[PDB]
Amino acid sequence: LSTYDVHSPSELLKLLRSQVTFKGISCKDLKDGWPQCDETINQLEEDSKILVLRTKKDKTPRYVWYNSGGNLKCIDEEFVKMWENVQLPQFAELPRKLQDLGLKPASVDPATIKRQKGKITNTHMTGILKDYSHR
Amino acid sequence: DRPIDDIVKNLLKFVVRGFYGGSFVLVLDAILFHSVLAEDDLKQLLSINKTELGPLIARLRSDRLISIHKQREYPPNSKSVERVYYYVKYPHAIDAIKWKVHQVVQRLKDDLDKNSEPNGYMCPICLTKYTQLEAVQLLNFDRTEFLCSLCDEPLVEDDSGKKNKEKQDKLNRLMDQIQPIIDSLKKIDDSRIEEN
Amino acid sequence: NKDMCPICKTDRYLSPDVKFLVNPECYHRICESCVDRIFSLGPAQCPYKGCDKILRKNKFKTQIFDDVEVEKEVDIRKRVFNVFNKTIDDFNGDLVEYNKYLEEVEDIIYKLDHGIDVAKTEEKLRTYEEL
Amino acid sequence: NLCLHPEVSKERKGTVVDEKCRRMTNGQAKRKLEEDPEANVELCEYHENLYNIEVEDYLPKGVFSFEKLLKYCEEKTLCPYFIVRRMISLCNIIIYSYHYLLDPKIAERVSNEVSKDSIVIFDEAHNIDNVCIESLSLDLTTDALRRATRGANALDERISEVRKVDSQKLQDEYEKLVQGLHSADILTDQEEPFVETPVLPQDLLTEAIPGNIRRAEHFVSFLKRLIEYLKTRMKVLHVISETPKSFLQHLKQLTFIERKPLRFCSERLSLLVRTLEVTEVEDFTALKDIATFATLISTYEEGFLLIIEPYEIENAAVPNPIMRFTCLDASIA
Amino acid sequence: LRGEKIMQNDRGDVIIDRYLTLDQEFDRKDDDMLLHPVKKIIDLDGNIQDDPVVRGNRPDFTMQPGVDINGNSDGTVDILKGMNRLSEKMIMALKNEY
Ligand code: SF4
Ligand SMILES: [Zn+2]
Ligand SMILES: [Zn+2]
Ligand SMILES: [Zn+2]
Repeated sequence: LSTYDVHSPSELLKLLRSQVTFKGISCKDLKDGWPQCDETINQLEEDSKILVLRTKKDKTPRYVWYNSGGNLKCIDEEFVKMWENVQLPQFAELPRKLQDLGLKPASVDPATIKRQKGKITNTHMTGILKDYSHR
Repeated sequence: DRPIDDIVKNLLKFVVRGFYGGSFVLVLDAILFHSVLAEDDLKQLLSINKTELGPLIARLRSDRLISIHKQREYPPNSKSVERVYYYVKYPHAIDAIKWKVHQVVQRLKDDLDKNSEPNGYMCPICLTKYTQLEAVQLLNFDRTEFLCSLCDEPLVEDDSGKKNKEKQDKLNRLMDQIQPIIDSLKKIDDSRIEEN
Repeated sequence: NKDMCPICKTDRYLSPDVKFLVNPECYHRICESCVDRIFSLGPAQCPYKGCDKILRKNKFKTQIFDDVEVEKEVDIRKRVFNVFNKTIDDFNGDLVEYNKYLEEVEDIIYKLDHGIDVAKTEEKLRTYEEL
Repeated sequence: NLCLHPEVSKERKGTVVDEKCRRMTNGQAKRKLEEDPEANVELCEYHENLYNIEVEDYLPKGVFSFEKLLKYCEEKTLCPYFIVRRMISLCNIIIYSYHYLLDPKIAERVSNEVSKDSIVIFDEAHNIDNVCIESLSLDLTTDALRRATRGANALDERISEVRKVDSQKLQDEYEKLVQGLHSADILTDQEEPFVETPVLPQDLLTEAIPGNIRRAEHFVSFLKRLIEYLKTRMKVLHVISETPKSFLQHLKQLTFIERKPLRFCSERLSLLVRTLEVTEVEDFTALKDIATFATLISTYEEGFLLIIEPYEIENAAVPNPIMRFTCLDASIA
Repeated sequence: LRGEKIMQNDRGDVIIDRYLTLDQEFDRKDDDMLLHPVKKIIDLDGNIQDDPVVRGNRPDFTMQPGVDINGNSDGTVDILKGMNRLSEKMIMALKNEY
């Protein structure tokens, strides 16, 4: 009477993909009724087919998610460090720098945005008639 | 529901996976699956406490891949509370990605260009770096060795002479591994995206 | 090799100002940024695998015809035509001699492009120029 | 309009009909079949039947309209096209469109059969000037030049293959070229030139081939760099109109090509194609347009203008440059 | 069906729109049936093909069907062909077996 009738990696992928929301499925609950699933989860993570959240005390599988993107790891650590090192320019000044560099900018500076009688003798019949000012 | 939205979504997913860790993918994917997510809802979805979500949200806000929106709420039977929502601003995310990619490529190109320049010199004791031009005015009266001004000790040649091929390989690897971003950016620039 | 430098892999999309030049020695495309980085200091080996010809910085020039092979033929023809300069009048109206002379020049250009008899062809070219 | 072959007649393009009809009647197929009956090359029964009967007895004496001519030919299993063309000399009155009298491509052959002293009548001639202007014109697009390079590359590959198996075929033609024989002498009556003479017959040079294009490979290189030069001129970002003389001068300065070799481009290409005996000319059709351009621009100098416009259709997102060799003088043709 | 130009995709109908492909297939079959040899006196295909080798200057855009910025057909020719098909259908239907 396992909560999720999952016993093979193919079945796990089908269940995760069918999820309507992004709420994860607890590996603690999934492991119940499955004699071994940590190896399967780790193998799938290596294949980059499922997203896995792991504990901090020791690497241990937890809530998993369907991977809708490409390879989880595709960039060398050196380039990741370089990406972190670069500091983004001023929010408003970024489009100007991109245009100067020769690249078409997809955004614009927010500062450029724009934010946007005499007595009436006809007495008894003053109200019944509507005002047809134009035609 | 134009394909342009899907292309931008693919660009964000690839960028996050390739240039950010694991929890970053979880946070940004949730706000990509759900257009707007409250701070409380995001925590429940990923089952991560406030402290863990702290660095993720802050880092993604710094690169402008995510945007914040604070508004006051008036629940029918509770005190007014200021809620926080996270959503993706595509024009800024694309612009931030484009500039950051250009900077990384330019930085590597500059490093490759600099390495081809003459090595230079540095003092072993005070660890002060002397350029080729600067050291040429420090050689002793005997024209034998360069003497440090502070230490009055012979200088030692600088390293990185043989790294010329290493930098070229690094540049080649980045461009090979960054091709999907360039292709996605080209497609995005071809079409037009409305501000979100 | 579509729109980027094979050496530094600099794409035109990221750096639209990038331009390329070719040295008549091996007709190898290379961006001006790499040319300044490498050949400015002095002559050096061409930075392609399997290519070792020494090429100077000044000899670099822009490419006119897109087809690389046609560029080689024109430049070789330019060199040959400088040495070989004759007109119909030079032969005193002998059309047959003029046609034969033109055919021989074309054969020389074809041999140089394919390098069938580069040693002999170059020697013959040198002799005529001196004479 | 006259083909009766079930396969060729079904073709939707007049030029495609000519290619198929010529293949079955060029005479190469018949000679090959005679040499080896096992050969699978087909023929045209309609054309073959004409050989048995004499020319003077192709049709009974009288007037034969297209409907009547087709009916008789179908009954007798004969080709109306060959009967009509071969009977030009015998006819007392010949009726044909202006394109058979002002367009040199399909007029030089016909004009030789009609008598000099014949009475010429132009009916509905209020638009004749358009025909004359449209006969010596030509338009080249980016696609045309792209296919020209493909055809030249294919031509070079075919020549190399022909050289490997047997080079005697090319040697015989080269000897004839040195002797001064042109296409008319080399080609037989049954065969037709691959590229029709685009310029008027009187403006064709009578001297021998220059020599730069005598060899099969030298002409290919001559054709190749000419195509590249045209591709270069397509990149102009603004309209440029110039006389043929200026175009030739700039051509010579960049890629060494003279006026005289260009004038023989159409003639030389036809000989090379015939020598190679290519069964299919689908790829080489592009080279035909380039050959026409070279002869037209290298023959006339007054009354013609070369206009290159980057935008053929102004309402286009991406420019599609087109270069037009337009004839301004309606009286030349 | 009535020849009105097909504007940008509107609400239309979910179910009936699915038959558009079938309707187009029927139109192609009808066009093939209508096509037949024409009397040589009024035939116009031969006139344009009377000189198969003519390669004069291409006519201006005023003598060609209108095209959009992307280069796709404007769509006016489609409705014009519908008028021809409708008239041909009416005239052919007159010559029935009865
Ligand atoms: S010979 Fe006449 S019938 Fe035969 S293919 Fe040619 S045009 Fe058609
Ligand atoms: Zn020191
Ligand atoms: Zn480079
Ligand atoms: Zn080289």
